[PDB]
Amino acid sequence: SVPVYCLCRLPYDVTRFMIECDMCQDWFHGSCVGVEEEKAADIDLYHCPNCEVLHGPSIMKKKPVKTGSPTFVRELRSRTFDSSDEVILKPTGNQLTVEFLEENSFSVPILVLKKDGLGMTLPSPSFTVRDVEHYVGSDKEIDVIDVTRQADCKMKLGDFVKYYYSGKREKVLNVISLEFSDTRLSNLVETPKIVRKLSWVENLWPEECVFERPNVQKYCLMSVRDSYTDFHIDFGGTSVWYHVLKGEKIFYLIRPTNANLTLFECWSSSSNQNEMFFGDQVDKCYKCSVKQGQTLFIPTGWIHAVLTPVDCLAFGGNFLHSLNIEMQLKAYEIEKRLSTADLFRFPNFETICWYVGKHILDIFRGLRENRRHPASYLVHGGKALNLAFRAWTRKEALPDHEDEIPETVRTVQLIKDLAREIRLVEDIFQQN
Amino acid sequence: ARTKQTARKSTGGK
Ligand SMILES: O=C(O)CNC(=O)C(=O)O
Ligand SMILES: [Fe+2]
Ligand code: NI
Ligand SMILES: [Zn+2]
Ligand SMILES: [Zn+2]
Repeated sequence: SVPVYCLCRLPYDVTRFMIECDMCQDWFHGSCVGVEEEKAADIDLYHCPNCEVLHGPSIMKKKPVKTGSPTFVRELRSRTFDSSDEVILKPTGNQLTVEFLEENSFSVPILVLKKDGLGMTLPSPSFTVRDVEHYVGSDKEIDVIDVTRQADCKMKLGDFVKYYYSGKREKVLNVISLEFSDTRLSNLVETPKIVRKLSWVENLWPEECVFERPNVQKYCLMSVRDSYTDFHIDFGGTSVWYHVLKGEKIFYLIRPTNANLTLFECWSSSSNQNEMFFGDQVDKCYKCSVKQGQTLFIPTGWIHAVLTPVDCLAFGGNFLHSLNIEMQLKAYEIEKRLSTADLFRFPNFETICWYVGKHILDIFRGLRENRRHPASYLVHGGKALNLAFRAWTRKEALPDHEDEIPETVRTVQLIKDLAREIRLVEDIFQQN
Repeated sequence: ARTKQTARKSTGGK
């Protein structure tokens, strides 16, 4: 059951520019309806050829800088931001423990200056993109971002490498989607210990289970000078570990307050999106520099953009965890409302949530049996998760969700037992 | 105009 769009009735293709018709609510390829990317901006409310004859032409708007343009990057480099030093935590590798994260529910970015203590396995700083080719494969196809166009393209890793070491770059290309978990490069990399300890998939995804294991923990980032990735929330509301092996990366971090999340969603569905810097709309946009050998950890829901000031090679990944389950679910709902294609969503997000629910149940019961109670964040998360469980299993909604429910899970019993456990803890928390 | 953003980190999805 694959959805199709446009006049051509084809399944989604992330390499082609698409716009939505307000009347239809269907999406159309720019080339299929004669709308070039450069002129799309002038359109506020687009009317497709059909809707046009039946309900009038498109609504036009009304110089503006285009996000990702060389002019945009220069202006960004000169913008004044808030100092991330006033909010980001700087534990040492050995101080970054689960207990440390629990103190504040891993609610703010964390920057670790030296890998020592991070339990991270990586090749030496002398590793080159050319070495990535040798380990990944010259003929492998990868998603590459044409920064000037803020569009995704597909090419052979080998082709990208040629462009990289090329004595000329007429285009600003950036590779940020190369997940190498199933290549030999995977043998030379181990994600930070803290990531593997918190990761839902790492700890709760069973062997086989009829669903393919989500692999989003090992990505290789190869970005040329001036590459720019616009503001976003990583898929599934995952947290991010980011290690700069060579070069430097600049992050623009915005806290996921209810106001900023609303502002973000409005911005993500605007007709102006590519003509406005989202950073100008929030009260605080923190600029964080991550240099060679340093590792940045981005919390759940944090909105961020990324500038590459110099050629850079980096490793990073995404992971879901239990410190802010409600925020992960919020990110998930935002993706749905924005009609996000699956390749930009956490794979089998709901399935892993069910396994987590079962696990959280055992923890609650386990803690109660050992005369102990769970941390408050777990209760809040367990509750928001149980609410989602109920929403996904309601008579009228079940058809769109049953498919992701593991066979080894009794939804009714899980939901009831979790509600019981949570409620108990809430009573005890009320004593004090 | 309302356009789908593609300059993001992909997961392969489906
Ligand atoms: O490296 C880039 O240009 C963008 N990267 C990210 O947003 C990330 O890893 O979460
Ligand atoms: Fe990101
Ligand atoms: Ni995970
Ligand atoms: Zn088409
Ligand atoms: Zn239409």
